[PDB]
Amino acid sequence: ILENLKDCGLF
Amino acid sequence: ILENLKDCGLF
Amino acid sequence: MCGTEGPNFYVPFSNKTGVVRSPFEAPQYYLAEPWQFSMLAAYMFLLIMLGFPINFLTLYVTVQHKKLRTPLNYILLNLAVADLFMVFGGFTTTLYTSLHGYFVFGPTGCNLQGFFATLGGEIALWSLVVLAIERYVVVCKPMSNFRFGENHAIMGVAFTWVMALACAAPPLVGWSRYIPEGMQCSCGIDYYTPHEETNNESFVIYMFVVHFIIPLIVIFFCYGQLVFTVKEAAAQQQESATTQKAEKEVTRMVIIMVIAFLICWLPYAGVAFYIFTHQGSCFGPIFMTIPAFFAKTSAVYNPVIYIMMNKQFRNCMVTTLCCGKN
Amino acid sequence: MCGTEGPNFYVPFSNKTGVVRSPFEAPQYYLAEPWQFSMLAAYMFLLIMLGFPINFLTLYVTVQHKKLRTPLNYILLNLAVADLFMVFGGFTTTLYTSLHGYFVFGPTGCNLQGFFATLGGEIALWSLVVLAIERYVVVCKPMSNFRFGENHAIMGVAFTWVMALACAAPPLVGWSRYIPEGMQCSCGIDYYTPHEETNNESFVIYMFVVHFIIPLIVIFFCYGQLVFTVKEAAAQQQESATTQKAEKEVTRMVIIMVIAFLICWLPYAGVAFYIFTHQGSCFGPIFMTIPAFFAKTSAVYNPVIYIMMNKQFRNCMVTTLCCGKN
Ligand SMILES: *[C@@H]1O[C@H](CO)[C@@H](O[C@@H]2O[C@H](CO)[C@@H](O[C@@H]3O[C@H](CO[C@H]4O[C@H](CO)[C@@H](O)[C@H](O)[C@@H]4O)[C@@H](O)[C@H](O[C@H]4O[C@H](CO)[C@@H](O)[C@H](O)[C@@H]4O)[C@@H]3O)[C@H](O)[C@H]2NC(C)=O)[C@H](O)[C@H]1NC(C)=O
Ligand SMILES: *[C@@H]1O[C@H](CO)[C@@H](O[C@@H]2O[C@H](CO)[C@@H](O[C@@H]3O[C@H](CO[C@H]4O[C@H](CO)[C@@H](O)[C@H](O)[C@@H]4O)[C@@H](O)[C@H](O[C@H]4O[C@H](CO)[C@@H](O)[C@H](O)[C@@H]4O)[C@@H]3O)[C@H](O)[C@H]2NC(C)=O)[C@H](O)[C@H]1NC(C)=O
Ligand SMILES: CCCCCCCCCCCCCCCC(=O)OC[C@H](COP(=O)(O)OCCN)OC(=O)CCCCCCCCCCCCCCC
Ligand SMILES: CCCCCCCCCCCCCCCC(=O)OC[C@H](COP(=O)(O)OCCN)OC(=O)CCCCCCCCCCCCCCC
Ligand SMILES: CC1=C(/C=C/C(C)=C/C=C/C(C)=C/C=O)C(C)(C)CCC1
Ligand SMILES: CC1=C(/C=C/C(C)=C/C=C/C(C)=C/C=O)C(C)(C)CCC1
Ligand SMILES: CCCCCCCCO[C@@H]1O[C@H](CO)[C@@H](O)[C@H](O)[C@H]1O
Ligand SMILES: CCCCCCCCO[C@@H]1O[C@H](CO)[C@@H](O)[C@H](O)[C@H]1O
Ligand SMILES: *C(=O)CCCCCCCCCCCCCCC
Ligand SMILES: *C(=O)CCCCCCCCCCCCCCC
Ligand SMILES: *C(=O)CCCCCCCCCCCCCCC
Ligand SMILES: *C(=O)CCCCCCCCCCCCCCC
Repeated sequence: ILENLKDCGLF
Repeated sequence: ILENLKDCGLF
Repeated sequence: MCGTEGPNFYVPFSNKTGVVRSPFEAPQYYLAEPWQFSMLAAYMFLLIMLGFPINFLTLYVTVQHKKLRTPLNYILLNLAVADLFMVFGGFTTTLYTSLHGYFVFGPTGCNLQGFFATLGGEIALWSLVVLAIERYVVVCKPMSNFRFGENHAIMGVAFTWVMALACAAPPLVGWSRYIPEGMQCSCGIDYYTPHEETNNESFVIYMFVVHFIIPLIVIFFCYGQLVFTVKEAAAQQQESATTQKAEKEVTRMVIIMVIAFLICWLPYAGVAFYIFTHQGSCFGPIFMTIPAFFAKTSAVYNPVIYIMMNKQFRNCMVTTLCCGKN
Repeated sequence: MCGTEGPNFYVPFSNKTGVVRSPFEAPQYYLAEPWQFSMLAAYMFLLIMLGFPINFLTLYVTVQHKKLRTPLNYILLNLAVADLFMVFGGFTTTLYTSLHGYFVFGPTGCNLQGFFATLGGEIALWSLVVLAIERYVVVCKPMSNFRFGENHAIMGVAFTWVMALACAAPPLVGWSRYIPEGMQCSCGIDYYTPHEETNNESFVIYMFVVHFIIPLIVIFFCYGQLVFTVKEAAAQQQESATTQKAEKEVTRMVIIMVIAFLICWLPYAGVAFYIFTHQGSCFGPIFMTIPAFFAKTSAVYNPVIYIMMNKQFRNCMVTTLCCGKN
């Protein structure tokens, strides 16, 4: 998930 | 100097 | 019977003393002391000083940083453009008129401000919705073999503009109306007057159902699914300290994002509803002033949450502000 | 002949029309439109909204973080206490009186505001001086075998209070005086009226020489010595990338710190001097309003520079603001 999270500016 | 600088909040 | 009526307006004060005047024509210094009008202006000033740098900078920084110009960020830029409509469409007009003590621009000015101001805060609202949808699609991977690209980003943005017109446009053409609200210095939608010639009642519902409940449900659903997908991915790999932080930061943020959405629209909903259901009661201008205080300050706290707290954006800002360095 | 005089005041407007009134007694709506008084209040509001969180938080955060409570930080706390005197002594009083259009608290209120307001901005000024001295002592190691400890920190702070009283106190007791300035809503020191019964002329000099030139020279000297000591230590060890950054950040900061000191006191000096040397000329309230705009906004931009840009402080703040985490 971490890569989709980063893209979202969420993490 | 770096340690005196840090203490001063300068670097 | 509590107000004074007129062709395109409703002053929340009794003319039994014969002092009430058109908000388009003369100061309303009987609704509120002149110092309270000054304080209104003080506040608008605050929101312009804070809201314009923060929102504009966002746009500017995106121009200086190639890594910011990705599809997942179009809606965030949309959000900043919307806030700017709020700042110039809404706040500056109200700064000016408050300093007269009445709405000096007449009914046209009223429609105009009303439209842009309303238009700005709806694009924002729907931006926030669209965002949760995108974030849920990309992360929760609800559709299989689907990858979010630039053409979905664009529709997302445009869907946001269409939904706004779907409530900014009606009052200009017969379904509800714009009129000075509260202290008569800013023009909003009429939702507190039962004005059958325009059907205020039905609009108030439609706005409540479509532009309040729907958004609320969608946001809660998407971010529910997401705090779920992430709490699960983290249970299924506790050997990663990083994956553990990620799930805790994402939860903290979703809470913040939801609570701030309520703080912004809940008052407006709470009042709209309670007015609708206590139709035989008198509501003061300052009573109408409250939900507008909360909803308008979102032109500052929204960029703080969705931009200043977005790691990518924050760094580029600090760079740009510190003269190219650091 | 440009003003109207009275026992404890000087209105910068001509009574030839017979409209001029005591700033202690009636609105001055002939010096400036009422909307300009509202705008004055808008601004005070801004400085209270921005200046009080930022300055108070500084104090608060120091209470939550053990690592902040070191001697080299006493003067920075002093700076934040001083700004708070500016905010409550100065800004809130002026918010209130501006909303009347005159100085409603009378001559006592005038002395009071004047004293605290003046007292606050001098402790700040001297804090900034003391700081450069400490920073020069500790880093440039000018005295051999000397180590800066808690008892030097305290003297440093107290020297700051003494220097302030050395100019806040005189006008209360005969050497110069406090009177409403500009639009008559805030009481400053009289430096623009030649009022022989109190010796305004000599005070203006003494303030210029002692409370302006001295501070300027000291600051320039200490930070000169320091950007020197650090540029040299870095030349003599270019094999350290870290020592290279340190010297570049310290230079950038010193420039920022010096330029901001000028932006704050230079106007006041520039005007004081030019008034002194063009004694046969008429100066408008808004002409007197300018140097006070610059000097007062330092209750916001000073904490930003000396606190929000201090690595130690910044982190503790982010921690405290984000609910204990991050
Ligand atoms: C809230 O309450 C007030 C009071 O009821 C309303 O204000 C009144 O509005 C009417 C018109 O709609 C004004 O009437 C006009 O008066 C003018 C001169 O009258 C003088 O004497 C009056 C006493 O009656 C004084 O108080 C006033 O200051 C004046 O000096 C004339 O210009 C007009 O005469 C014309 O119209 C009348 C018909 O009404 C005809 O008979 C004449 O032939 C001529 O055509 C007119 O009479 C009235 O002066 C206002 N009174 C006050 C106190 O201001 C507000 O309209 C109402 N507010 C809202 C929101 O609607
Ligand atoms: C800037 O300029 C104005 C005008 O020169 C000054 O205001 C005047 O101040 C004087 C007193 O210092 C006022 O004098 C008093 O008038 C009162 C009643 O007079 C009426 O008629 C006048 C015309 O002269 C009207 O304009 C006015 O509205 C009044 O209705 C009385 O209360 C006083 O009488 C007493 O004093 C006089 C001595 O002056 C004696 O002769 C009487 O026996 C009695 O003791 C007095 O005369 C005057 O009214 C003011 N004029 C205006 C226009 O307001 C301001 O003082 C000056 N501003 C500053 C900063 O100093
Ligand atoms: C006496 C002063 C002399 C010097 C003036 C210098 C002015 C310089 C600047 C240009 C002024 C143009 C004024 C034109 C209108 C006028 O003045 O119109 C006279 C009428 C008043 O009439 P009223 O009171 O009967 O009715 C009105 C109801 N009581 O204005 C007004 O209500 C309108 C006032 C509009 C103010 C807009 C302010 C925008 C501020 C932006 C931010 C400024 C920030 C400063 C921050 C520190
Ligand atoms: C009509 C309104 C009815 C409802 C009022 C509700 C008020 C609720 C709050 C308490 C009000 C007490 C007023 C007492 C004084 C008075 O009112 O004194 C009447 C006199 C006016 O007289 P004047 O015009 O002749 O002279 C004066 C010259 N023209 O005030 C004043 O000039 C003083 C006004 C002082 C205002 C202080 C404001 C402090 C604001 C803090 C921040 C608020 C922020 C909001 C941010 C969104
Ligand atoms: C969101 C919403 C409502 C109305 C909100 C309004 C009317 C906001 C208007 C803002 C404007 C027009 C600002 C202009 O400056 C209702 C119908 C009360 C029901 C609850 C949901
Ligand atoms: C620093 C300085 C001067 C005066 C500054 C003053 C008078 C500041 C007053 C501020 C106050 C009193 C604020 C109150 O709210 C002089 C003498 C002009 C000479 C130049 C140096
Ligand atoms: C769309 C609405 C989403 C609401 C999400 C609420 C998430 C609450 O998540 C919280 O996470 C904590 C660990 O970080 C747990 O200790 C708490 O018990 C739990 O309530
Ligand atoms: C007390 C006043 C101190 C003034 C210090 C001015 C320092 C200017 O330092 C600058 O450092 C740069 C590298 O960082 C050089 O490239 C510039 O040429 C030089 O002017
Ligand atoms: C790099 O050097 C960045 C330089 C510029 C920093 C500017 C900061 C402005 C801050 C205003 C803060 C207001 C806080 C209000 C809290 C209520
Ligand atoms: C390039 O490196 C410049 C860096 C420093 C910028 C510092 C800016 C501080 C601004 C503080 C707020 C000033 C305005 C306050 C208005 C009320
Ligand atoms: C951790 O989550 C920190 C949370 C709180 C951040 C609060 C930020 C307030 C910012 C006000 C900024 C004003 C900028 C004005 C520029 C002119
Ligand atoms: C604990 O983690 C809480 C964290 C988030 C705090 C977010 C605060 C945003 C504040 C924005 C500015 C709001 C006030 C604007 C006044 C004009």
